[PDB]
Amino acid sequence: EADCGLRPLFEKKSLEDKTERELLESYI
Amino acid sequence: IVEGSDAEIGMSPWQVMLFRKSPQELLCGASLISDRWVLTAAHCLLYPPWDKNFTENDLLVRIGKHYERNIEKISMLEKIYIHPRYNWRENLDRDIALMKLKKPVAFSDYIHPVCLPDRETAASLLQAGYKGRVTGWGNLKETWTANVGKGQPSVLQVVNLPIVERPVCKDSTRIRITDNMFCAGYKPDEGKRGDACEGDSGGPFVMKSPFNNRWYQMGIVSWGEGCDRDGKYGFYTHVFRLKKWIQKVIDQF
Ligand SMILES: O=C1CCSCc2ccc(cc2)CSC/C=C/CNC(=O)[C@H]2CCCN(C2)C(=O)[C@H](Cc2ccc(Cl)cc2)N1
Ligand SMILES: *[C@@H]1O[C@H](CO)[C@@H](O[C@@H]2O[C@H](CO)[C@@H](O)[C@H](O)[C@H]2NC(C)=O)[C@H](O)[C@H]1NC(C)=O
Repeated sequence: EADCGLRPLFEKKSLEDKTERELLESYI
Repeated sequence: IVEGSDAEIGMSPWQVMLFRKSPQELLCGASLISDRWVLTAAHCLLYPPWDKNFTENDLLVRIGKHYERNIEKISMLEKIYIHPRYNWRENLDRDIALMKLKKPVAFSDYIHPVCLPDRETAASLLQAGYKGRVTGWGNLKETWTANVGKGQPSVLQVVNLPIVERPVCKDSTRIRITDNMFCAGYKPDEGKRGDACEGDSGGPFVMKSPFNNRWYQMGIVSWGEGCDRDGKYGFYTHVFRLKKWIQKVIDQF
């Protein structure tokens, strides 16, 4: 699907969930 | 999810609940990978040693948000597909199942599919120390005295867990693990904790690509010797390593 994994209430609104930065910070 | 926490509304819109029809009972987690296709663990559906053997007609799934108008969506299954080489006899190798919905589901703010990974994504993430996310409605404690203690959740639970090196995985357990599964969780040294538990099986392990901000389902909650035990880790079906089988089923039906 072309729009898969983009969440209407988060990525599509430019909002971050509470704990996702913890995922990104683990890639650094 | 042991030692997790409450998900926000819409935080995991590919989440699917697998229910037994009679008597109505939450059974497992799943993930929405298209409008008509749902991903889960084979052992949710088939475990002969325990007399588990379900067919499409024994089940329904529940998708979307769980006064407020009930916006949750119930749907039936056309067909189940257990991997042909699912090793229920020994080690739960290839613990993967596909379920086609009777009629397609309409996406919304609460219902949206997750991406399956491609070679570059799986190789680029899915390394030790990188964290993925697990979500489910499964138990909060491995054991609880009934009526004295809380064990089942009221909202979807979430926990972020780091992938573990394969050698640490292998050495943590006497079960013969294969390239078709990986493990995640904090080491006793690491301070933090958390894990999948009974009832979280079949649900997704997702990671956010920093490259395109999309969520990929890297794993399926498969098995674990306990919930949140020191020195022990949850095992996940390696989705990319089984993608060829996922393609074969969808492209043919
Ligand atoms: O494997 C499970 C659920 C599958 S249970 C059926 C089964 C299949 C295969 C087998 C034994 C049992 C033997 S080969 C694969 C090894 C499985 C090891 N496991 C058990 O023996 C369980 C025994 C029951 C209590 N118990 C532990 C559970 O409730 C949890 C729940 C859980 C699920 C996922 C994660 Cl990530 C973490 C925890 N672990
Ligand atoms: C679990 O599922 C069913 C039990 O309902 C078993 O399927 C039966 O036997 C063959 C197996 O190839 C099926 O094609 C038939 O449709 C079933 N029979 C009936 C009466 O409906 C199935 O094989 C069991 N799986 C295992 C691993 O034992």
